[PDB]
Amino acid sequence: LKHSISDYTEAEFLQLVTTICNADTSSEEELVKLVTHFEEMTEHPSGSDLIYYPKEGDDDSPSGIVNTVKQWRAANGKSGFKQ
Amino acid sequence: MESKRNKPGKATGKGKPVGDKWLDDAGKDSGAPIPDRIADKLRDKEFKSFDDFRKAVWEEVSKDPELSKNLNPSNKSSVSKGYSPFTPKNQQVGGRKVYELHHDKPISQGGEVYDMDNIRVTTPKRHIDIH
Repeated sequence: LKHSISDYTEAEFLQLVTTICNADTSSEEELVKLVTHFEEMTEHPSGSDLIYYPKEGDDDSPSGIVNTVKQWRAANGKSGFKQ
Repeated sequence: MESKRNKPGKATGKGKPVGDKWLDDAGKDSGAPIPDRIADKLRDKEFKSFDDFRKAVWEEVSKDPELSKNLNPSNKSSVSKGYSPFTPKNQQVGGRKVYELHHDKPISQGGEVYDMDNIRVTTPKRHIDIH
């Protein structure tokens, strides 16, 4: 369920990203945990920068971030979302 | 009589003028100073612990247009809750991923806990490279 990104449906992953973006947590520790989990799941080189330091012209809204992750994994031979 | 950073005290100090690269300075030298703008807002207020002071600094940054205009929407959501903002990936180290507040003259060596002129903002990497 939270072991790998293939365990997440795209809608579920967007829920995770939306929670992070809105800092919808009860403590900083909880937010750091979610960000660390996001990094581990995506395996993307930019790590948390995908969320906090977007590249010029990137959609950094939760949906934009999911799309960037989706496209990157597909283009880099990695498994995608469940279903 | 334990941990000095957990005893209440009033914030003091002037801070320094800062600009658009305030947080970038946190990854260099001895880190960035507490902005004079923030110092004016916290001065004379009493805090129960250093962690409560830390929370107040980030909450004030979230309400300061100059100091926050440099944080994206997601980082803005974090500081608005009193959390420290995340640093760029290249400045993180292990589980340390957010900007840190540290005492220039250590508290264990007589540095004042709530003296804003004795506090610096650093990235995890800079704090490590310094020591």
